[PDB]
Amino acid sequence: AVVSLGVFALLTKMILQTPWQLSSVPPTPDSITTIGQHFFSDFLLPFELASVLLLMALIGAVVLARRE
Amino acid sequence: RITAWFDRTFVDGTGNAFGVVTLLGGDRLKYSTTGQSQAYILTILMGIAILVIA
Amino acid sequence: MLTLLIVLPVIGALLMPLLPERVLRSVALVIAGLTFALSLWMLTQFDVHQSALQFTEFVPWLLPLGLNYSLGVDGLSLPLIVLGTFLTLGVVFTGEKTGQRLFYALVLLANAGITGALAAQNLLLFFLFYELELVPFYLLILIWGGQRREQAAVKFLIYTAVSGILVLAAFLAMGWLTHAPSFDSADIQIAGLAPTTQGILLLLLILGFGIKMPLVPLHSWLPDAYVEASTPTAILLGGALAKLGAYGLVRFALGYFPEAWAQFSGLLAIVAAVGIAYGALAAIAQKDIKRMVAYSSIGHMSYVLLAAAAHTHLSMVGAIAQMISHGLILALLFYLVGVIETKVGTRELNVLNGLLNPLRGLPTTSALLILGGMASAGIPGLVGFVAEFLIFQGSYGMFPLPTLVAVVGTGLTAVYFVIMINRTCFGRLDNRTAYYPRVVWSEKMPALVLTLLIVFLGVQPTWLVRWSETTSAQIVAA
Amino acid sequence: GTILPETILIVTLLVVLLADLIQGRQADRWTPYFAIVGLGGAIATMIPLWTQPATISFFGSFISDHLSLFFRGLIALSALGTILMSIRYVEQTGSSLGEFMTILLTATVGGMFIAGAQELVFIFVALETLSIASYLLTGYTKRDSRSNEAALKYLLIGAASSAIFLYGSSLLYGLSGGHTQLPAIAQALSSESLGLVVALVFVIAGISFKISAVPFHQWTPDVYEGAPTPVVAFLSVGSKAAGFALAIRFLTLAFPSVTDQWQLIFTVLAILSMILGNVVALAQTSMKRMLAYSSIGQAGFVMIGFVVGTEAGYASMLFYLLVYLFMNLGAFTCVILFSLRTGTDQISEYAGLYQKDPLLTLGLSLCLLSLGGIPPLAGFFGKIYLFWAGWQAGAYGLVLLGLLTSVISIYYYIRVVKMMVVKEPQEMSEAVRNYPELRPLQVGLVMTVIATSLAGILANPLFNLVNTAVWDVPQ
Amino acid sequence: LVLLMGVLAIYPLAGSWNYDDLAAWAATAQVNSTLITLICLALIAGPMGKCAQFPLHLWLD
Ligand SMILES: CCCCCCCCCCCCCCCC(=O)OC[C@H](CO[C@@H]1O[C@H](CS(=O)(=O)O)[C@@H](O)[C@H](O)[C@H]1O)OC(=O)CCCCCCCCCCCCCCC
Ligand SMILES: CCCCCCCCCCCCCCCC(=O)OC[C@H](CO[C@@H]1O[C@H](CS(=O)(=O)O)[C@@H](O)[C@H](O)[C@H]1O)OC(=O)CCCCCCCCCCCCCCC
Ligand SMILES: CCCCCCCCCCCCCCCCCC(=O)O[C@@H](COC(=O)CCCCCCCCCCCCCCC)COP(=O)(O)OC[C@H](O)CO
Repeated sequence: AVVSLGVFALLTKMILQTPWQLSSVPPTPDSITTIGQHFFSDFLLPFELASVLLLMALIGAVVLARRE
Repeated sequence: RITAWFDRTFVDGTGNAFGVVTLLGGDRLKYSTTGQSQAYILTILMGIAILVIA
Repeated sequence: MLTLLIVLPVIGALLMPLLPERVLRSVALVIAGLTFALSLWMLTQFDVHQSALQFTEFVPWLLPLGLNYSLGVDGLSLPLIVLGTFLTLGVVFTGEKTGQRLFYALVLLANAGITGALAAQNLLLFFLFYELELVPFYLLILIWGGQRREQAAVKFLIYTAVSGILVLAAFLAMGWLTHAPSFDSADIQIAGLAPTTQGILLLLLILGFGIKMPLVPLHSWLPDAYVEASTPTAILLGGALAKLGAYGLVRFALGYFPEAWAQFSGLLAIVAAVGIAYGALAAIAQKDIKRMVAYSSIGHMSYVLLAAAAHTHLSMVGAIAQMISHGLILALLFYLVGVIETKVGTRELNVLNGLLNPLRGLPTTSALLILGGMASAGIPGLVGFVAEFLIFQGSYGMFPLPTLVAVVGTGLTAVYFVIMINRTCFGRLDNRTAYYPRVVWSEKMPALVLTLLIVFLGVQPTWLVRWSETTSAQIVAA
Repeated sequence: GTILPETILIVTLLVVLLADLIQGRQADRWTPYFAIVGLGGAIATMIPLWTQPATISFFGSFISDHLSLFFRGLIALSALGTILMSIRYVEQTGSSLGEFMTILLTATVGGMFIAGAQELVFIFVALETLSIASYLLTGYTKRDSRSNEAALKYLLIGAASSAIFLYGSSLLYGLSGGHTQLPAIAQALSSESLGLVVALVFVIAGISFKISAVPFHQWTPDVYEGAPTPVVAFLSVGSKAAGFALAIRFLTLAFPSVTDQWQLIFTVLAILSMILGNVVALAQTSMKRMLAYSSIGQAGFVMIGFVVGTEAGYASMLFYLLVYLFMNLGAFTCVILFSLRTGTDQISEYAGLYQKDPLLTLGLSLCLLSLGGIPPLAGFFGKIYLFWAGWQAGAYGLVLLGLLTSVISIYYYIRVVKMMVVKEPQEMSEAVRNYPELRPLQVGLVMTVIATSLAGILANPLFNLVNTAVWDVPQ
Repeated sequence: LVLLMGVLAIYPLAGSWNYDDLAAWAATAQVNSTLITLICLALIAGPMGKCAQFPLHLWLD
C-alpha cells in the first residue's frame, strides 16, 4: 500500500511538472491505413518477429499444459 | 607463557573473527531470499522510488 | 635461459597426468635435477662486479595490461632461485608415498611459480607468479598433512590471498600515479612524487609482504600451516614462500620508496626487534616441536626486516645471507623433525626422550638435530652466525638499541632450542614404547647433504656472500 | 532495406522451423545436429560482415556495427554450448528434445536481435521474445514441482519487470515528442528533468532484472535451483550477454550521456552485488544455488566496466563477458555430467571424486579456479583487466571492494575443490561409493576447459577483437 | 652473548679488534666515560660467566 501510494504520488508529480509538447494540429482520422503503412516500412522487424513469438508461445504453452 | 597464550588468543582470534563474521554475514543474509515472489516484487519496487529519490 | 627454469617444471607438471607410475617418479626426479643443475650453471656464469641485470629476456605480451614478459636476474635474486631449485629437488626426492601423481605436478608448478616470481622485472608479472604460488600450496597443505589440515590450509590461503590484494592494490596504484605504461620494473616506473602518498603505498607493500615474510603480528598463519603440513610441504612452503615475501619486500619497498623507507626505518627497527623477541618467547612456551621450529622461522625472518631497516651496504649483504641461511636451516630442521615424527610416531616434548643412544634410539638424526638447532641459534662455525653477525655489524651504526634487542632474541633462540634438544635427544628411552623402525640409507641423505652445506658455508663463508656484494651496493647506495 | 545484417538471424530462424517440422514428422530425431550446424552457420555468417562493410542500419530499427556482431556471436556461442549439454539431459527425462531446441533457438534469436536493436518497439519485442522463451525453458520439466514453482516465480517477476520497462519506454516516447528511435531521442531531450530521471530508473529496473543486479536479483537463486541445468547454463551466459548488450546500446546511445546518473545508480548496484552475491554464496549447500549467487557476484564485477566508461572499461567489460562464457559453460558442463552419472545432488556429495572420475575433477576445478581469478587461466586476466580499467579511471573504492570480494569468492570456489580431491576411500560420499563406469557432452566439456585455460595467456588475439568492438560505443 | 654486545660496540670506537689496534686505541682514547664503562662491563660479563664467577657460577656446581 505505501509503495503504491508513493509511486503514484511520484508519477503524478512528474506528470504535472514536465512541459509536454502538445503540437496543436488535428490528428488523422484514417488511423488504420497508417498502422498498415508502419507494419511494412518502419516496424518490419517487430511485425516479422511477432510471428515467431506467437509460434514459440504456442509451442511452449501446449507443452506445459499438455496431459501425459 | 603469556606471549604464546596471547598469540593463541588475541592475535589468532583477531585474524579469525573477520572470517567468522563473513560466515555469519552470509548465513543470516541468505534469508533475504525469502522464497515469496511477492516479496521479490516488493524489493524490486523498493529499488525504484528510492533511486528515484537519490 | 630463465625461460627454461620457468618452463621445465611447468612441462613436468603438465606431463604428470598421462604418464605411467614408474615413469612418473623417475621423470619427476629427472626434471627437478635438471632444473637444479641449470640453476648451478647459471650461478657459475653469473660473473660478478656487474651492478646490472643479467640473463635478461624481454617479450611484449599483453600491451593493454602492461604485462611484458620481462625476466632478468640480479645478485639479490639468483641465490634465492638456486635455493628454491635445491629445495625442490630435495622435496621431490623425499616425496609422498600416496597420491604421488598430483604431488610431483603441484611441486613442479610451485617451483615454476617461485623461480618466475624471483626472476621477473615486471610488476604485474611478479604478481601473476605470486598468486600462482597461492593455490598449489593450499592443495599441498590440504591433501597431505595432519589432523587439522582443513582449518590450517584455509588460514594460509586467505592470509596469502589478502596478501596478493595489498600487493596488487599497491602496484596498480603506483602504476598509475606515475602515468607510466608497461608495468615492467627497472623502467618508466619512477616514483618521484609527493609524500603522504608514498607512505600509503609503502605501508601497503609492507602489509602485503610482511604478511607472507612473515612479520610480527601478521604471522598468525605460520604456526598453523607449518605444523599441519607434511615435511616436504613444510620445507618447500617455508623456504619458497618466505623467501618470495622477503625478496618482494626488499626489492620493491626499497627500490621504489627510498625516501619513505628512510622515515619508516625508526619504526621498522623496533618492529623487527619486537618480532625477534616475540618469536623467541612464543617458541619457549610451545610443547610441540614443529611449533618451536615455526616460531624459529618467524624469529629468523624478523632479522631480514631489522637488516633492511638500516640502509647499510653491509646490512643488506647480511640480509640476503640471512635469507639463504634461514632457508637451509629451516629445511634441515623440518626434515629432521619429520623423520622423528615418522619413526617415533609422536611430536610432543614430554613423551619424546633419549633419542641419542646408538642402538635402540635414532642417533644420527638426533646428532644432526643438535647441529641444526645450534646453527639456528647464533653459534659460530655454521651459517646462522655468519648471517646474523653481518646483520648486527651492519645495523649498529644506525639505531643501536634494536640491535641489542636482536642479540637478546638470539639468546632466547638458544634457550628454546636447548629445551627441545634436552627433551628430545637427551634422557632415557621408555622401555615399552621403544622399538623404533630403522632409518634407511637413502632417507637421511637430504639431511646429511644439508648438514654438509651448512657446516661448509659457516667456516668458508665467502661462497655465501660473493654473489650479492655489488647488487646490495646498487640497492642501498643509490 | 539492407537485410544483409539479418542473414545471421534468419539462418537460426530457419533452423527453428526445420528442427520443428522434423519433430512433427519423425518424433525420434537427430535435431541436436543441424542445430549445432545452424548456429555454426549463423556465426560463420558474421565473418563477411564483421570487417568488410561499415556500420549499417536496417531501417533505423536495427544496427549491425562491430559491438552488435560481438554480442550476437556471444549469444550464439552460448546457445551452441547449451545445445551440447542438454542432449542426454532432457532425453534422460521423459520429455521431447525438438520442442525444447525450438524454444532454445527462439530465445537465442531474441537475444541476438536485442543486441543490435535501436528502437523502442523492436527493443521491447526482442526483450519479450527472450523472456517468454526463458519462462518456457525454466518450466520445461513439468514433472518436478521445483521446476514449476521456479517457472511461476520467474514469470511473475519478469512480467512485472517488463511492465516497468514498458512504462519507462512509453515515458521516453512521450518526453521526446515522437521518435521511437533511440538516437533520435538523445537529440530531442538533452536536459535533466523529472520525467527523464523517472524513465531512466524505470529502464534500469528492467535491465538489472536481466543482468541480475541486486536488489533485482532475488529470482536467480530460486530459478537456478528449479530450471533444468542446461537452461541455467544458457541463462547465466546468454541472458547476461543480452542484458549487458541492451544496457550499453540503451543507456549510452538513448539516455543522453549528459544524464550520467546511471553511473551513480550502477555504482550502487555494483557495490551491492559484489557485497551480497559473494557473501551469501559463501553459505550454500547445492552447486546450482552456489553458482546462482556466484553469477550475481560476477555481474557485479562486470558492472564496474561500464560504470567508469573510458574506452578501456568497456573493453574490460567485454573481455570479461567473453571469458565468463568459457568459465560458466565449463562449470555447468561438469555439474551436468556429475548429476547425470549418479549424484543428482549437492556439494556435499562431491566428496571423493578424485578417485572415481579424475577427468571431471580436472575439468571442474579448472573452471572454478578461473571463476575465482587464479593465475594463468581465463579468469585471472579478465579480473586484472577489470580492476585496472577501474583504477585507471579513478574508482578506487569499487576496485578495492572487488578485490576483497574476489578473496571471499576464492574461499567458496576452492571449498568445492576441497571435496573433489581431499578424500581418502573412507570419506567418499554415498554418491561416489557407487559411482558408475554423451559424447557431445564430453566434447563440449573438453573444449570449454581447454578454452578457459588458454584464453588467458593467448589473450592478445581476442584483445584486438574487443577493441574494434569497443570503438563503436559512443562517449 | 653480552660479550657479543661488547665486541659489537668496540668496532665504531676502535675500528678493529686485534688486541693490538685495541691496545693503541686504549693508549690514546678520550671518548665518553659511561660508554666505555658499559662496553667494558660487557667485556667483563663475558669471561665472568665463562670462568664460573658470581652470579654465573651454578653451572660449575
Ligand atoms: C653434534 C655433532 C654432529 C656431527 C655428527 C655427524 C653425524 C654422524 C655422521 C654419520 C655418518 C653417516 C653414517 C651414519 C649412519 C650410520 O652409519 O649408521 C647409523 C648408526 C646409528 O644407529 C643406527 O641408527 C639408525 C637410525 S639413525 O640413523 O640413527 O637415524 C638405524 O640404522 C639403526 O638405528 C641404528 O643402527 O650409526 C650412527 O650413525 C650413529 C653414529 C653416527 C652418529 C654419531 C653421533 C655421535 C656424536 C654426536 C656428537 C658429535 C660430537 C663430536 C664433535 C661434534
Ligand atoms: C639480554 C639478551 C641476551 C641474554 C640472553 C637471554 C636471556 C636468557 C636467560 C635464560 C632464561 C631461562 C629460560 C627459561 C627456561 C624455561 O622456560 O623454564 C625453566 C627451565 C625448565 O624449562 C623446561 O624445560 C623442560 C626441558 S628440560 O628437561 O628442562 O631440559 C621442558 O620439558 C619444559 O616444558 C620447560 O618448561 O629450567 C631452567 O630454569 C633452566 C635455566 C637455567 C639458566 C641459567 C641462568 C642463565 C642466565 C644467568 C642468570 C644470571 C642472573 C641470575 C640472577 C642473579
Ligand atoms: C588490526 C589487528 C592486528 C592483529 C592481527 C590481525 C591481522 C590479521 C589480518 C587479517 C587477514 C584476514 C584473515 C581472514 C581469516 C581467515 C581465517 C579463517 O578461518 O577462514 C574462515 C572463513 O574465511 C572466509 O570467510 C573468507 C572471508 C575472509 C575475508 C577476510 C578479509 C579480511 C581483510 C581485512 C581488510 C579490511 C578492509 C579495511 C580497509 C580500510 C574459516 O574459519 P573456520 O574456523 O571455519 O575454519 C575452518 C574452515 O571453515 C573449514 O573448511
